[PDB]
Amino acid sequence: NDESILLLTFLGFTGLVAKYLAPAYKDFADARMKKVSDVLNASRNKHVEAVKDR
Amino acid sequence: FYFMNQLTYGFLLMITLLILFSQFFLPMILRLYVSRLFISKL
Amino acid sequence: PNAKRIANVVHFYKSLPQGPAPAIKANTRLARYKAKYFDGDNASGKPLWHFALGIIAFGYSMEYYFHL
Amino acid sequence: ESLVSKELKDLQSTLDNIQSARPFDELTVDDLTKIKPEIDAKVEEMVKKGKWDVPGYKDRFGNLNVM
Amino acid sequence: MQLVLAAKYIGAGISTIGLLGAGIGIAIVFAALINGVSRNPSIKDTVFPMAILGFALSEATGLFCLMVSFLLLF
Amino acid sequence: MQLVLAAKYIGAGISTIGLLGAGIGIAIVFAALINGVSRNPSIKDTVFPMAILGFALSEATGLFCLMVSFLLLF
Amino acid sequence: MQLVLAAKYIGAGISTIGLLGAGIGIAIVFAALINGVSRNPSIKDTVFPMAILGFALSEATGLFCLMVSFLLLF
Amino acid sequence: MQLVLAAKYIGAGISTIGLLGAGIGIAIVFAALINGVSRNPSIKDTVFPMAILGFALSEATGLFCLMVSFLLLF
Amino acid sequence: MQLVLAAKYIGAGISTIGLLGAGIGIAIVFAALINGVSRNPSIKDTVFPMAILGFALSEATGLFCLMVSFLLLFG
Amino acid sequence: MQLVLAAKYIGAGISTIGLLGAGIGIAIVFAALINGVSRNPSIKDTVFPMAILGFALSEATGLFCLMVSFLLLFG
Amino acid sequence: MQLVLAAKYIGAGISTIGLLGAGIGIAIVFAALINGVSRNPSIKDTVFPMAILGFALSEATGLFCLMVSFLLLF
Amino acid sequence: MQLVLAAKYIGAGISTIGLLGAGIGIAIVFAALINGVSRNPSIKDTVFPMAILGFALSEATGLFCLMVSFLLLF
Amino acid sequence: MQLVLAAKYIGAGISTIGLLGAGIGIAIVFAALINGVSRNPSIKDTVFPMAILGFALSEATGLFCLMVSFLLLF
Amino acid sequence: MQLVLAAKYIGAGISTIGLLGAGIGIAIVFAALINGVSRNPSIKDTVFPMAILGFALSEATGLFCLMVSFLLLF
Amino acid sequence: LTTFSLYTIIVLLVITSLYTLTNNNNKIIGSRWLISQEAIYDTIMNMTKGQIGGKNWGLYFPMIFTLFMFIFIANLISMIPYSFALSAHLVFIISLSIVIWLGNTILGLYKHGWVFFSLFVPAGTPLPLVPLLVIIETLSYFARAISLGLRLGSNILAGHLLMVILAGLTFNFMLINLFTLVFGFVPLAMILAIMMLEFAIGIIQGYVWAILTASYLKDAVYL
Amino acid sequence: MLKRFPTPILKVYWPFFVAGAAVYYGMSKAADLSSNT
Repeated sequence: NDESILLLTFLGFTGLVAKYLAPAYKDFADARMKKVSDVLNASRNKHVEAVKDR
Repeated sequence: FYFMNQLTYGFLLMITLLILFSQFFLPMILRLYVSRLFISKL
Repeated sequence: PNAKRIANVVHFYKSLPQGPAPAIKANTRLARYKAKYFDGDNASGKPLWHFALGIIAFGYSMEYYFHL
Repeated sequence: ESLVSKELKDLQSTLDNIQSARPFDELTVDDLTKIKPEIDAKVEEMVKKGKWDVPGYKDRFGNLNVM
Repeated sequence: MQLVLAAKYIGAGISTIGLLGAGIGIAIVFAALINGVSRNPSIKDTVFPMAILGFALSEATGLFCLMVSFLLLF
Repeated sequence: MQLVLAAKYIGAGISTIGLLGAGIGIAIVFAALINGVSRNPSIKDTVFPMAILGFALSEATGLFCLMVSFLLLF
Repeated sequence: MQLVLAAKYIGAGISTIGLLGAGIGIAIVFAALINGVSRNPSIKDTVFPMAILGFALSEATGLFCLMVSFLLLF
Repeated sequence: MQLVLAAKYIGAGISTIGLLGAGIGIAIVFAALINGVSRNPSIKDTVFPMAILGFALSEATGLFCLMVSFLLLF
Repeated sequence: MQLVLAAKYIGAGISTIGLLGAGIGIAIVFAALINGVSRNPSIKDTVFPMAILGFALSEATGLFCLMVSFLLLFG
Repeated sequence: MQLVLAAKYIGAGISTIGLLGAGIGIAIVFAALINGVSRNPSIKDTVFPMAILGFALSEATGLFCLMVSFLLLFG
Repeated sequence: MQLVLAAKYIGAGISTIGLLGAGIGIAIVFAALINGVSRNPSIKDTVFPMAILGFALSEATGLFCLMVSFLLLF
Repeated sequence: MQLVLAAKYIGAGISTIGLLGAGIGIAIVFAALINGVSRNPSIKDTVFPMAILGFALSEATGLFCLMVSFLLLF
Repeated sequence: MQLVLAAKYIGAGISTIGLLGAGIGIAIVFAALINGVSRNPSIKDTVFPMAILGFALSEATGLFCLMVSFLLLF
Repeated sequence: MQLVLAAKYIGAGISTIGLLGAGIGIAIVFAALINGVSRNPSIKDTVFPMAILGFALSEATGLFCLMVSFLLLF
Repeated sequence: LTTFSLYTIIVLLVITSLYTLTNNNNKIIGSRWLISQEAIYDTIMNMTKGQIGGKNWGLYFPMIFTLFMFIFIANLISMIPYSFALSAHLVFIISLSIVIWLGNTILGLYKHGWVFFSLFVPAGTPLPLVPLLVIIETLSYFARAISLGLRLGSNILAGHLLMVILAGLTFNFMLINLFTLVFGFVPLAMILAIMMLEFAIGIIQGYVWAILTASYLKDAVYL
Repeated sequence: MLKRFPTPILKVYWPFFVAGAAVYYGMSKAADLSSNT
């Protein structure tokens, strides 16, 4: 093919997000889904303290 | 030329995709927000 | 006062107790998209990568059918 | 004098429903609609008015934006 | 036939010099950026979107040039 | 006879050099924005409708070098 | 004969390098407005009419682009 | 007979690039005014005559770039 | 012999094209005056002649080429 | 047809005026670097690489002009 | 002579564009003067003779310029 | 028949205009240095070799615009 | 034999813009002169050894402003 | 072997317009030199060597500019 | 048959089946392949809040969202290489943009009507100011239409036009010799350095369309 | 599957519903016989 370079010009652009930008989003979002999954839980334990007064 | 041919379903694609957002796919996460409110204030 | 202390007494009690019935035993080519790569374990650049590996095949074929 | 005395277990049955009956983060959302239908009722009233900005979200959660 | 085509080439050369302003247009939106970052290092979270839509308006408007010259190349 | 059809677009090809009026015309306004918010942050939402009112009167005023090409191209 | 309108097409298309300063004239007047109101926010009520005053005395002649270009093409 | 007004239509546009100096010369006169009066809003009362005798001589060249461009009218 | 007169037609076009130097130069001196008297009014009658001295001396690139450029009409 | 190969020969030098934006565009971004770090030396590595990302777009305009001349060069 | 020595009139028209840098040097040494006497008024009449040589020295290119414009006239 | 090898001498001498791009360019970085260490003479041992990086990177577009002038030799 | 060698006094008009931005060149050190000495009046006797003697170091370039003009003129 | 003698004359003269970069670049190297010694008089010999580096950086571009006229003139 | 609408039905296929893979059967936790969709959701919630702000605010919010995600996934065709693009087919974009130009003015008809002449100057004016600047600002109104869609259509087709001209250069630089691979590696990742910025342009060209459309229905809706 | 909601579409995008028919018909005066050069 005369245009053989065409699929080749992201040999490393596909590798850029695989090596340099894989934790730049996957290890960005995991703490955020960690953040919601306990600030509901810790406030739920505040319900276990609010039910103890009455 | 043939400017007409893609435009027939060009912006016709818009008025069916808005309704998938404005009625179906956009507000499905707003329930996902307010469920995080009725677990916030309990 | 009493009102927040009684707005919880239904929805804290009447829900599911165990997080049971995992519903991963529902495989009829409707949920079999996500039990392979969309489980919460790996998180690499995989489901985007197999999107492009088909459309470059869908791209190269349509001139192989047209002219080549 | 003992009017609330027969309310001696309705909060105690919840306490046993919290020490080993808390699946708060592996359960879904539409079960809560079967639990509380009013969480969809204010959804309907905040859609027709055009109130997508839910108040009481930013004080507890982030914006999750690129700002 | 090539006496009229001989000016299509000289147009497409002289046309694509109006985007020398596309370089320097995409420059002072960064030279005036880090004067902000040096004078207030806690504003970089919100001043970055003001210039990332800053130059995209600029360097595309300089990119109007080769949209004309490619018509006069092809 | 048709040898002046070349003069139709070489007169149009040089008309893209008038785009630096929008090449720099919206660079420095945004370069006057992104430092002008860093000097005091809480006037972000007052000068930003001032800027779009200054943006569109500058690049669209530098846009109609495109029209003298297109009615010359067609 | 034929060479009349050829001589008009490279003169009318070369008039649109003339609006180049007219584009970046709009830039610097809107530059120092959002740099002038930036430290004094209590001045937009008074000097923003002075900023737009810099068009009706200024671009009333500064935008003679097609007025010199297509004018004798009637 | 094809050189009745042969080189007249071309020169009237290439002469009309002097509106660059008439463009941004019509600009800094107000652009230096506005951040100047943003330093001191009390001096606005005395530059109301200085924008008179600052701008009118600034576009003295503005009449001098079109009367040269009016070689063709009369 | 109207070929050279056609050249003096277009050569009149690049004759007094050089008013950019007297176009932004005639304003940048006033860009310094009006930012000068802004910061202090106690020079209001000192440099106002001296920027007038900047005014006419900036037009030495203005009306210099013009004396044969406006006079190539009759001769 | 040696006029078109003259026409694909005259136009490279008329398409390289547009480089001069990139000749100075990489410097005025560098101009804000050195007086950038002069106000604080503790900013030295949080403004260095982003203005190189601020630099890199300015080169592509100058790398938009060389490909025009080279497509004008090769046939 | 009609094609040989008559050609030199357009060589003069490109000789008289060299004064665009002349008009700035008889402006910006004036422009640093008025701000130079701003923050120090009592340096006035020592700098005012050291700056008028800047009017003479910068315009020396503006006056050596158009000698080649009048080399072909007289 | 002489014309293709005739454009070898107009097609390169017009190509060396943009060598001023490094000319005014490469000194601006030096024009940043000598008033940059005015306000702070201490930190120069690390910020000077980073300016040579700017010296060398804009010198690369100080030889590109003479690269095609030496393509004349082939 | 008459229409070719006549161009040596035609391209000798284009070299009047060689570096004859004295306003961009020669004058801006005299601006920086009376900028600096209006900050320290007691320093002007050490800056003339580096400004006006530095001026010829700038006009070492300006030696050949028009040496290429007259050499192919007479 | 006719008109190629004209193109080595006209194209030689345009090459010196590129010496503007050597002219202006040899100006800001001193126009930023002396405002630096104005604020800090005592600390001088840390930049006077690197200024002639900046001058040699600027004049290398102009000396890689003008000699292409006399590249293959004979 | 239709030989140019081959992948237009893919464009809504990625978002009629976005719920298939993002929403993990309606969990409130919102895992990693979903939390971007709410990350991209609030990035339009913020910007149209800060420059509309009034009471009648979120009513046009779905339209200004569905313009974003429609051209945000224009980047798919700029990286799939063996394809003649749909954003390169600029006749549809510049005619999608003609309806959003006049559609606000016809939204200004029954809402505002006779007061809509107040585009002259939003500040004070004497007599000679207004009647000769009104043509200067409506020059930003009857050319407001073409200025939007062309900007998208001109920046993105160079994603396959400023790059396919290099493919004629580097494939011609390889079929010369085996010892022609000199001067370092220019027919290599230097081209990759060119491509990813236009790839990143494809993100910010969508985001600039959200901002640009947001500013126009601020004054066409509010007084 | 999904939930439907009565979201206000016609009474607020009726200019853009009308304007879709405005440019479509404009091509019936442009792509009838004026496209055969």
